[PDB]
Amino acid sequence: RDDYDFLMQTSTYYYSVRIFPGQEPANVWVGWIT
Amino acid sequence: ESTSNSKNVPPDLSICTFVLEQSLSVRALQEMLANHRTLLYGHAILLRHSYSGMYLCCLSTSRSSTDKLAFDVGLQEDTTGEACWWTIHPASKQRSEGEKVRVGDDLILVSVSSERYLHLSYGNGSLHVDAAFQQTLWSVAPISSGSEAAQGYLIGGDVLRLLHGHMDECLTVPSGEHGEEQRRTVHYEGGAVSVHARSLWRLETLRVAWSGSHIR
Amino acid sequence: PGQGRNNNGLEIGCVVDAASGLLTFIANGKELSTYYQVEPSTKLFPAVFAQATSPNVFQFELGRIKNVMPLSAGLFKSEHKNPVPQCPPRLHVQFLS
Amino acid sequence: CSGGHASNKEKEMVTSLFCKLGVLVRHRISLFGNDATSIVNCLHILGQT
Amino acid sequence: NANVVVRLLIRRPECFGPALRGEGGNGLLAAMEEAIKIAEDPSRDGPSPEEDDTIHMGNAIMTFYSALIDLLGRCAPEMHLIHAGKGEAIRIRSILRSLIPLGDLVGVISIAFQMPTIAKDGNVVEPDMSAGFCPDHKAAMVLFLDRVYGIEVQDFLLHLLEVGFLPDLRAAASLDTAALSATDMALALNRYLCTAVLPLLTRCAPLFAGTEHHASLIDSLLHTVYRLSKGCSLTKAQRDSIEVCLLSICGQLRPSMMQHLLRRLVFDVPLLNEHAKMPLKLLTNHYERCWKYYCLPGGWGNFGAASEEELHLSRKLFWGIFDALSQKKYEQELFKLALPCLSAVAGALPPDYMESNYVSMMEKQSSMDSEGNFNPQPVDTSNITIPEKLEYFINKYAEHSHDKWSMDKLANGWIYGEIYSDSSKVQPLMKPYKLLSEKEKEIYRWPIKESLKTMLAWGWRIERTREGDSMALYNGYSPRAIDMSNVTLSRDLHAMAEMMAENYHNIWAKKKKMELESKGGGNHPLLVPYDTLTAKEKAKDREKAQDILKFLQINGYAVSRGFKDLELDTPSIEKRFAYSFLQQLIRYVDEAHQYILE
Repeated sequence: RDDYDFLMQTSTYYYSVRIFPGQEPANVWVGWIT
Repeated sequence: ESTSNSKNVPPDLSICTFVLEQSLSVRALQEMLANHRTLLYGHAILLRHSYSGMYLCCLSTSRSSTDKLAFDVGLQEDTTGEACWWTIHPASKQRSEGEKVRVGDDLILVSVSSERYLHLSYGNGSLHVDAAFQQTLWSVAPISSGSEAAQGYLIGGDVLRLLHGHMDECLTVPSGEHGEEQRRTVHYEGGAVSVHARSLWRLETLRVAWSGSHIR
Repeated sequence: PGQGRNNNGLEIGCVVDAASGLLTFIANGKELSTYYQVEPSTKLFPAVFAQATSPNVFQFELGRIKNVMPLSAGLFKSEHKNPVPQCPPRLHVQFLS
Repeated sequence: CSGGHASNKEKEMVTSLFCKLGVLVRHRISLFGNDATSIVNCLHILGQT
Repeated sequence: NANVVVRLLIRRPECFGPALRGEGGNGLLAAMEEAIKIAEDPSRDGPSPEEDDTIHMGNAIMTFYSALIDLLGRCAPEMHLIHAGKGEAIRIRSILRSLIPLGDLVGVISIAFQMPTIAKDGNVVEPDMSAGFCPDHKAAMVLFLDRVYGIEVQDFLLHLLEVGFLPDLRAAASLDTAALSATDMALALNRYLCTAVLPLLTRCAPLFAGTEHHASLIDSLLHTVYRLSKGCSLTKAQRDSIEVCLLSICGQLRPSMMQHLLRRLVFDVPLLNEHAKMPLKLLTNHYERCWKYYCLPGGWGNFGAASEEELHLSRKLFWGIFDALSQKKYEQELFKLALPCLSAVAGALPPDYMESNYVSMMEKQSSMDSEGNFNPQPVDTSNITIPEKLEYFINKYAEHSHDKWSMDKLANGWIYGEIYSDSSKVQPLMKPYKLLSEKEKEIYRWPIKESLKTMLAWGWRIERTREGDSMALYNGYSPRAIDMSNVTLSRDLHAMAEMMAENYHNIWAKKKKMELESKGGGNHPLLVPYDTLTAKEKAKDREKAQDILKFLQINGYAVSRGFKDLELDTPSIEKRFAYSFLQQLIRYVDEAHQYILE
């Protein structure tokens, strides 16, 4: 279980991308842009 | 609505009443679709529901009460089209087309739109009503006539208030305490209750026919 | 792992540290070597680029992992301290046109 | 301008066919029964090409 | 006289029979169901100890409901009055439309017939039609559908087609043999499908415009009309009617779907027999209706342009037909037809069409034969052996088959046990494919090996991509099932998959023709060629092609075509259609000049 102090004090965020089975991963780019 | 056990269960004759609004000939109905009268057999009648203001019509829809050929009978807002129009026909030989209908006659009604009889269906355990190809004898019973009514006098089936004390009091049941057992009591009250809906009473006579008559 | 992904489609987690600027990536539960160090006050938009060779292309699962704060908590100030992932109607997918 | 370049050799065969059809029609109107109209129309339309 | 008959027939609902009376009746589709069982029950169809002494009550109930509805469809108002807005006509049609449900009409059209059977003796065992379901019993259905309900929308049209007509238009294809050409089944079904069905499709011809996305049934109705149109017992009026229906249908569709029909035509038309006249009109009118498609490089704005395969087919068709007429014999009507045909094919073909050196290899000679009309020749596969480097893929698709297998038993409910009892539904095999024995591996190995030798027969260059080499290098139960929810194949590769699935259908047809030899004959309704089947019946070819060639790429092997192009002389200005046409014309006129000089 995540510590409810580290979770309350952290500034680290998350998202996940599921490339669908059958879609070519060689044609998919994931990350951040400005 | 059952009206045979009135001695034990009063009938709700406020939603059972209809007004004979129009009585046109078949041809006249045809032209007026294309573009105080005494009823005669063979005419087309328009029936308006007194409570709702709507018109009896063939719904062009079936409840599937074991009959694939029948249509449901209901009420419709508009008067346009041939769905709201019914034709009255003689039931026995003593009457004939063109002859004026009597107050004590049995009638068969055929919808103009569907050419189906107004049918009493014994199909299910409950008794249904629909537009089918089997005829049912309907007896038109007079309730009231607007022309013969007098303004300011009590007639049958009137919603009224019982002003008891000094035009101030109203015979009223308690308010909405959310308990019907506590609302099932009767008292006198005044003030703003005279414009509320819990001080309103319906006077229903012990008759089925001529139940909208002058109270004596 | 190579070739066979039909176990489950590739899960590429994107982890951002809004206090140090370190941009890490985790693919199928393993951290990748590539990382970025953005400048202070940089506004980063979660983005995915894809050429569609499938009826369904990809997805934007907005969940969480161990010891990491969900995306809605950084996107929305009201939900800053909510550890429960959310997708409020204001967050919608855009495309370059 | 959409295309359709007939080669110089293709035009060579077109001209040769025109000349040779003329040689065919030379003084054989009766032998070609009532179709000499067809030959002269062919010579008209291909001479125009 | 109809507005009186309908009004009199509804007041007494006892005239509609015990099933359409209204109360307790099962309807009309369900009345077409007890009668088609009485015709087989001898205790309820006879006097219980031909029609004169033995009245068939299976043939007597469904002939009653085929005349009641034929009257109820003939009492329908003519539709110009409905167009003008006649109130009584609309009311009568609405009463007639409410009496008989549309689904109770579509099902009866969809009821299958009983076909004659050929025996070991060689005689046709034809069931009695004075006792069983008649083709004229389905003809009143088509009249009611046209006069009362009407066919006014494309989706209901091809729905009714797919569910009721194709199953009936493919039952006359098996009757197109020599012995079955003169059966009363033939004489009645040809009458029905040429007087009710095809004329209805002629009237509903304009509703065939926007149906590109349905391609498998409009490329099958064309075949089930064209190849049946070669029948011998077909009458003059019936042949004229089917000709009219065929060009009416082909006059609406987009040029792309008329590809299988053109492939069928380009081998039968060059024979220039008596039958070839109506294919000649078909091809002509097609090439005038859609000529920019083949001539103009861009073609029609919405329809597009050719795919160079129709373009090469048109060239070979034009040249074969021209040579054939060059070697034919004089006949006025034959040339009066064929001259516009050639003048249209040449005018629709690009005058500079580049004759590709890659002439189509392995051009089919299998199914387009005349006698027997089915000659399956899949290319020899035993002559080529699967390499042992592909044995790893054989094993991988063996586990893949075992996993489809396993998901099926997790669906079914097979329970752990030590014995294989089909009655108790117990089978020891929930073990993984590793624990399977080689022979029960071979119920997977034989299909895989045959499938691979099928593609190897043509020389398909199967090449392992380096990702598969990586797979070789990567080298109380938690199952897992492969999830192919997004895999998609390309366009040319899908076209190649089409023809390899056509080969797997050719093998299927070959096996069922050997077992048809054991049956002693009798063409199965689904034994017609791959181009004649419809989408739903084209299901096993699709599933096999798709899973094998979508699993091949997900395992790494890259498959190519049989071989690579020999040569392409694109700079050659001597290879366009103009070059061949002009030298052929010049040679013929050089001859004609020689003759005229003599």
